Amino acid sequence: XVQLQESGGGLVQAGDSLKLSCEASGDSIGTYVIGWFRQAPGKERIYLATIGRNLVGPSDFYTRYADSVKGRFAVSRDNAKNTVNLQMNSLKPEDTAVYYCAAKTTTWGGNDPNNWNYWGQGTQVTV
Ligand SMILES: Nc1nc(N)nc(Nc2cc(S(=O)(=O)O)cc3cc(S(=O)(=O)O)c(/N=N/c4ccccc4S(=O)(=O)O)c(O)c23)n1
Repeated sequence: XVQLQESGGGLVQAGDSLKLSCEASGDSIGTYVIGWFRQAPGKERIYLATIGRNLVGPSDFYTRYADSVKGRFAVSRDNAKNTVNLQMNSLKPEDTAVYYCAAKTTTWGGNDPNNWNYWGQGTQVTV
């Protein structure tokens, strides 16, 4: 079990970038696959990206992005600081929503929010 907390959100100007952070407590974030989601008022949480626990090469961790943000958002992992980040670029009014980070240990089902075990409270992002 791990507790997650997002930070770095808030009012942002369209065209600019924003770096969101997800900090873990109670356990090592390195033991969990971390995912990012976003939710518009009244809608469901939609999958954004995944960063795996392990590598796919000498330096890179496994990563995956929804087509909606592939190439525009970048997920990264900093286990030493028990944190995982999400660099969001060229933000626009369409990106306004509460962003969440979640965790699980499985290697499948990232798209469905119901497959994730723990969630942060979320951070509002307004552009
Ligand atoms: N090293 C390695 N090599 C290959 N081929 N694949 C992996 N996959 C993976 C390794 C690890 S890890 O812990 O070692 O880092 C985590 C993973 C987490 C998820 S997710 O469901 O949470 O998004 C995942 N989903 N994929 C998909 C989900 C939906 C559609 C397509 C994929 S795909 O397999 O990438 O193509 C993985 O495959 C993972 N890892």
